[PDB]
Amino acid sequence: WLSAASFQETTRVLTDAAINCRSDKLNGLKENVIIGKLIPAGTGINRYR
Amino acid sequence: TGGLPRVQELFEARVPRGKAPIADVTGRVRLEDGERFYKITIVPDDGGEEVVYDKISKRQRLRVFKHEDGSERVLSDGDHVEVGQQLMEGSADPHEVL
Amino acid sequence: EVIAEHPVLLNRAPTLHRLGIQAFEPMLVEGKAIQLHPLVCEAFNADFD
Amino acid sequence: EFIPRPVKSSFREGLTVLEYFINTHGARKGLADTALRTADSGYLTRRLV
Amino acid sequence: KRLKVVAAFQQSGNSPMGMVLDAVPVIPPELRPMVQLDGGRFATSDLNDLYRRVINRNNRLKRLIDLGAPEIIVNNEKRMLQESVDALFDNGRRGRPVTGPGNRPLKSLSDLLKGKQGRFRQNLLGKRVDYSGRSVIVVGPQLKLH
Amino acid sequence: LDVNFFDELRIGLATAEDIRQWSYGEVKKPETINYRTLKPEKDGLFCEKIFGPTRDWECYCGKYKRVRFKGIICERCGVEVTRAKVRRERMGHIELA
Amino acid sequence: NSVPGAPNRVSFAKLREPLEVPGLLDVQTDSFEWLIGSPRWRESAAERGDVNPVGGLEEVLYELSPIEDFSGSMSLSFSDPRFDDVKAPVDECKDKDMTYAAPLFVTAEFINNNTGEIKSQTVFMGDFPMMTEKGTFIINGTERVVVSQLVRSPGVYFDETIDKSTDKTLHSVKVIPSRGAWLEFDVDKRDTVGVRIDRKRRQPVTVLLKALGWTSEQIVERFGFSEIMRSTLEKDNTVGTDEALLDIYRKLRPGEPPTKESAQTLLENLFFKEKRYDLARVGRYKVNKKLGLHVGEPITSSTLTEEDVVATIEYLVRLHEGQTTMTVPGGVEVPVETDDIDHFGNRRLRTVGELIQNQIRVGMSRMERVVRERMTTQDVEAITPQTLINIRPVVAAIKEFFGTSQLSQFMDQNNPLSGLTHKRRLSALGPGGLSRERAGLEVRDVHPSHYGRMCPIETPEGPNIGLIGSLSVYARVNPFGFIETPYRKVVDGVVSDEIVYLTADEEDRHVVAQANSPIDADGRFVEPRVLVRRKAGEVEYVPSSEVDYMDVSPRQMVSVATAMIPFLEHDDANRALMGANMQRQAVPLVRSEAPLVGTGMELRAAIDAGDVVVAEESGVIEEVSADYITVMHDNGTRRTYRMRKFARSNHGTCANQCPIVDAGDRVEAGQVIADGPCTDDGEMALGKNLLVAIMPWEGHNYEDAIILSNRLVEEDVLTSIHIEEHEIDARDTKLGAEEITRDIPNISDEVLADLDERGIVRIGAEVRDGDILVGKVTPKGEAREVRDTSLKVPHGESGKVIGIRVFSREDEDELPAGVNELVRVYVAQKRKISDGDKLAGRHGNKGVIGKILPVEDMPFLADGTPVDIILNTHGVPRRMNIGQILETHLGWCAHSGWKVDAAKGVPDWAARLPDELLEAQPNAIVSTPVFDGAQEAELQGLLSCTLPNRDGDVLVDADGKAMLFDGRSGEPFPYPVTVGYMYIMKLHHLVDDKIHARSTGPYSMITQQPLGGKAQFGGQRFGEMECWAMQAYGAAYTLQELLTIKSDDTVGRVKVYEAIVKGENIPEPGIPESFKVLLKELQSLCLNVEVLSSDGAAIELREGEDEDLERAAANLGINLSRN
RNA sequence: AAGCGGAGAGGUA
DNA sequence: GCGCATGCTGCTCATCAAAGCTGACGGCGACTGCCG
DNA sequence: CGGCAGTCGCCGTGTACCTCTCCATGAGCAGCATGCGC
Ligand SMILES: Nc1ccn([C@@H]2O[C@H](COP(=O)(O)CP(=O)(O)OP(=O)(O)O)[C@@H](O)[C@H]2O)c(=O)n1
Ligand SMILES: [Mg+2]
Ligand SMILES: [Mg+2]
Ligand SMILES: [Zn+2]
Repeated sequence: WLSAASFQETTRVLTDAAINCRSDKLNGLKENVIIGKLIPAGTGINRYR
Repeated sequence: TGGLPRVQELFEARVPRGKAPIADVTGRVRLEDGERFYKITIVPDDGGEEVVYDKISKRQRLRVFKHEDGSERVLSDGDHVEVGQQLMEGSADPHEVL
Repeated sequence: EVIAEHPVLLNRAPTLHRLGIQAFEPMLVEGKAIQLHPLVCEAFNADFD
Repeated sequence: EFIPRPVKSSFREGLTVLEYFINTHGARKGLADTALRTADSGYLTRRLV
Repeated sequence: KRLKVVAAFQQSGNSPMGMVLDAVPVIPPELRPMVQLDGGRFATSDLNDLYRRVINRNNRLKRLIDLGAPEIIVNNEKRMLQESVDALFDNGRRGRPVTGPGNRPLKSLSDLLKGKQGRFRQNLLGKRVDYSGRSVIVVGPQLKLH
Repeated sequence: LDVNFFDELRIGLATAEDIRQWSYGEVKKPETINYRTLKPEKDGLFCEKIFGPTRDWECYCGKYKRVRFKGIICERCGVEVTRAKVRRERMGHIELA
Repeated sequence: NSVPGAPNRVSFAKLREPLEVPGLLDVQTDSFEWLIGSPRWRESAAERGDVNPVGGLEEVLYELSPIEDFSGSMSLSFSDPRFDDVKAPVDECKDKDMTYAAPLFVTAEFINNNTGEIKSQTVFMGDFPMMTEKGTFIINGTERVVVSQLVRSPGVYFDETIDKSTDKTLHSVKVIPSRGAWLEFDVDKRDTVGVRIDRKRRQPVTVLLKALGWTSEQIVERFGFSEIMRSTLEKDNTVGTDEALLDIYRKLRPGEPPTKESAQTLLENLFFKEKRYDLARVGRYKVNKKLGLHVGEPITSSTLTEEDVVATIEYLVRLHEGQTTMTVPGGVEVPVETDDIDHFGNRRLRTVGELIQNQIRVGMSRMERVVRERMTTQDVEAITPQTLINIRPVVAAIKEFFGTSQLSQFMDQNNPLSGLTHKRRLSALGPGGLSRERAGLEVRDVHPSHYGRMCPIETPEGPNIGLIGSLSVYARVNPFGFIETPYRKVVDGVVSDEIVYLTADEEDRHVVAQANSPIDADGRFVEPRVLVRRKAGEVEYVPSSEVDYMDVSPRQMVSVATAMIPFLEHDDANRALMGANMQRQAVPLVRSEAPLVGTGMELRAAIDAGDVVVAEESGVIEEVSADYITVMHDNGTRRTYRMRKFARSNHGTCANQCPIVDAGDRVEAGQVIADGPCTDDGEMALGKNLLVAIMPWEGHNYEDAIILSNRLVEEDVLTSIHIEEHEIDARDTKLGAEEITRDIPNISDEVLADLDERGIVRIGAEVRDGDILVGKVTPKGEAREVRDTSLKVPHGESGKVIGIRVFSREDEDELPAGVNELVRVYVAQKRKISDGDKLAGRHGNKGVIGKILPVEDMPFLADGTPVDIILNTHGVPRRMNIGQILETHLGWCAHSGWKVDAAKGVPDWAARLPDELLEAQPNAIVSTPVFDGAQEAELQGLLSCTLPNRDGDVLVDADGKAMLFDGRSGEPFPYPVTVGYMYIMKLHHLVDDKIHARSTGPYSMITQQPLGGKAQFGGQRFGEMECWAMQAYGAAYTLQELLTIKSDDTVGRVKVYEAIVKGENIPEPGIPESFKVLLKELQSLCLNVEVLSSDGAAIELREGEDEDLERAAANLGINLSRN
């Protein structure tokens, strides 16, 4: 829901997420950039760190 | 600038502006030209329900395709088509193609 | 001797593709304008006006 | 559309007054489209990304 | 269409009685500050006046209820209180947007998140940074490619 | 705090009990700031007893102005003696009629 | 010519001008003369009709009164506006930050009908701002300009549209008043004509026709020729006057008892009564001219009538049917056709007078309600005019217009041309106009009706392209607001000398020839076939037999800034537009010499701008100095002119004036006496003449860069003075009073040296970044508790101190409340040319200086003179601006001089050359008008007869090319190069105002990210697309470091700084503040957001008892560091 | 030991 | 000469205001009276 | 009942930088300051 909310139509996305009680696993590029940890691409994957 | 709208229409998967009907089955073409509306039935050679493509406004040409003779011909009466070939002129429909 | 072997990143907007940001080795010059190599003006799409 | 009357003189000889007037219709259109189609291009690029 | 929502409210452990409010949270003060003008008057903060209207209306309604006024007056007060809270949460959705000096609509809580100027697209995906500079560029035909 | 300990981020609806759990006090007056002493009003939208002290290790009246007296609460004003940044992390609530 | 002391600048022009250019600032002054009601306007208007010379304020006052109450026993009336003398001259107002205005009085009378007594007295109405002699206003010490607005005029507009499915024709009619409610008629999908009263729903027209008092048989008696009317009648089921009135009353007004009286009064008080509906003057004129109603009778009572509605219905029905001409009983014949909305016959202009008249109208309307209400609350026999009038609303409206508005704009004062062009500007935006984003593409285009009225070339190239324009040279403004142009009348094939001003409506009724036609010196065209402009703006080649008008001259379709470009018809439109825009950005230099080759427009564009001193009457100059000029008139009177020296401009440049007369010379009225910023002997001079070679050179002029010589720095060829102004205030506070003094807290006495005995710095002291200007000390707080808050010098600034201005409350000076002293310090500096500065030419050239070379390694001619500037040859051919090479050739010829050998006849190519143009002396000045100047045959002929240098040598051959040497190797170049002289100007984009760097400074408050901008130490934004680029590269640590410790991580910043200073390793980031603010906002919207761990147990994420040490001593950078 | 928000206008690539 | 009364003037506080305004346009879906 | 077609409302409409001006009122409610009368 974080990526979708930051793309477009924040109000509708947030209303649907609240009604459904969704949870976010935080395994993308946008979410990692937003919260402030390494993206899972390039020099940020486990085999390279 | 004139090309960008087409790309945006393709990527967004919308119904094309100048839609062109696509033949479903290979059959016997009968172009019953009307006053200002064309009509195609494509009688199924396999056997089934006649597919009546009607309400074709006189705004478009007919596809000059490689007919059974191996040369470029305009779709006329008594012609035989292939499964999934557009008849009129314009853009096809991605959903119908799928 | 404190700036030797320490690269810097140069950027010009809009950043339409990847090569809009690039890393160079700095050298001190007299004046107030940045000097740019002739061959990297097509990636940035920059001209001097 | 095309104006039936052509421009029969080059910029080396020099255009006349109304030849120079009817030639300004074509530059304004380019200058205005350049500033109005970039938004469409950028929006499409953001959606693609 | 109805099942899309009824199933969502059934499957999970949540209850539908969250659409009706009995208390209203207040954002911490550091996030809605007041700025002094040339050592003179203040500049207002939008968020500090919607809360003010809500609390004033609530106090008036409470005083009217405690006094035993006719039910019609208290109903009118309740209607106005609900409209005030609606204006606080999302302004302009229903009716005339609440305006201030110069008949300019005020900024509600929902406008801190939506749009090209909201927090999502203006403060989280891009930022301002230290150790940065800017200047005009000229040509040096003597540098190496690096 | 380290980002490596985050595993999920959940969202949902909030009931009245949650809202009263978050809050540190109820605001019951529209007043925000005083014009004479330039200090937050009592029980207003900027009250210090609810949201926190304005100045580090200071009370509201006169009592505590030193670090070594931290933790305890003034018996006259009730404002906690602590750092001034807590004013950007605390919430109150309004009790509708 | 026609100017008493103008220099001699011979011209290449072949034609003759029947008319001279008008005053270029009258568009601004005529409106204000009309509004005020001054005698000069009264006489001018009386000349062309003395029917009713109604002023601008008196018309508002007469349309306001009389004011009566419900009963009708009391009345109040205003009249006789009158202005007193101005409070103070303009210089004092600009010095003290006060508005320049005059008091305004009226006469108000109150009469009660019951008894009969009348009480009349004068009433004060506030201070009215007054316009100066240049057309600018001085509000709060700032110079401002009010710009004209292009609007759509009120009237009746017909429109046609094509159906999407049925492919039919749908017609519409729209009635647009000045103030009131709109009504629109239309034909819908089927044959049913509908009317949408005030844009709500759609009722058949028959309902309205019946409701206005028409029987069910009269419609057939009058509209009995169309079938759509029959269809509309058939499905009506209303057949009733009162029924229709009730239906309309219920449809318009929702939720009220539809009483018949109310129904029959609302309509009569919506489109017919002069209280809520107006078709001001112009609207009635256009309505009467469209439908062909009564014409000739003076217009009065401008309100919509029933005849207009019936005529509109008839017109719409005929247009839909397909007829071409219609006539209504009692009217003249008129054609039936849809009309265009961009035609300059439909768009009108609001000038300054009307713009301020509207605001005065609003203010008086607001005051009227208060005056009318005060009558029913107090007692009679004590009501006097001074007890019903409060002037607060009027002053509020005036002060809210002149300041804080989108049409009164901060003046542009780069140079005289920019200021002269800021006025003479037509703007489509504004309140009641268009929008900058949702504008379109058909309103931003050039229309064939702009010929002679609005320049097609000059316009912005940003998001305002096509929405802002400039008036043409000869155009003026109609009383209604329509632009006019002069034409010369031709009868029976002979071109007369009578000039008539026509507007687009009339210009579409005749055939107008071209300006440059072959007149046979006797009034007849050389060749019958001529290009003419027909009705619809099309140009056609027709025999010279039916023409009836001609253009007054070429250059009649261009503005004033576009008429200063020589060889304009050789450039493409884009580069010409760029050059016209860039001519208004040049900075004044210290010498300001005039162009060698130019047009004839410079002399008039400087006298009418207003930056020079011109003698008012003839006399003998008695004394001249650098401060004043004393002229002794011929009738024993004497007059002294003062001069402004080193005065700062709105944009930080320098404004100077210098006398150019001797101690015994005799002057004449209108002659120039002193120079100005960018003027040289009366002519506008924006640049300098430089010797140019065109060639690529070692790659230092690659991609529009420029190579410059070192003689332009040694000899101050391109140098300018820039001034800056600083301010500080000593205001009161609760703990005490702030005072500027010398006893600062503990700071070295080495820095208290320049400050004089009582604070402020000394005049003449040189200051650098970080120095103290005025020393102020403020009470700190629990005496001796004080803090240092003195005024410093910002980063990267320097220069001398020119003047100091100190105001005080002790000597009774006008200052705001709570401030005892105000000090302003002026700092000036000289500025030489350097790498990064921007140069340009008149033909769209533009570039930055890439290198500055020593004199001894530049290409030099045979006699040893180095060139001054080198321009690359790869930018000329593909941009289509070859006026610059023509200018180069002609400039070389003008510099060197020529002499045509005509001992045995005159050469065939020099037949058309005017005499006195067959010979020139070195350093001559010539003129090339915009659309008739030097031909290439004449230039090629002049290039072949040029005088030699001091030796018998000719440096440039018949092609305009020279042989150069190489300054570094000495070997001559292998081929000849093009050399000449060009006019170069210095733009106001200097690299000293553009360099910026930061490592640590102030931060924000809600989010802790760095501030933005140069004014405060600000960081550079790392946008979204740069994040995309970083993610595409694969750099996962650079991005994380950029987004956490360099922007938002409040605890990582100090640790990073300490690690860097102490040489250890950079630590790991944390959690930024922006995410926390986002979570707080989401919770505040009544959403339960939580951060969970690997096994539930949501993380606290609320700080804690962590290390709170402050090492490194020095503040991270938010502020500076004290000794 | 101490402040930095909104509205409008005009420009550069 | 002193007391009383009347008129400039500083300080202070409210949100329910509406007559003014009117030159954006394509895509997509709910929905609502309205005909049949 | 059954469709049905229009109509209305909400969503979106490129990036980075520089310079300038202005920011709620009216009316009420004391608080004196001056003139007049005994
Ligand atoms: N609104 C705008 C206007 C300009 N720009 C940027 O400035 C440049 C304009 O080039 P330009 O047209 O001035 C010359 P160029 O493009 O190099 O072609 P040429 O060499 O053949 O003459 C573009 O590259 C844009 O990236 C922008 O981002 N948004
Ligand atoms: Mg280029
Ligand atoms: Mg460029
Ligand atoms: Zn206390």
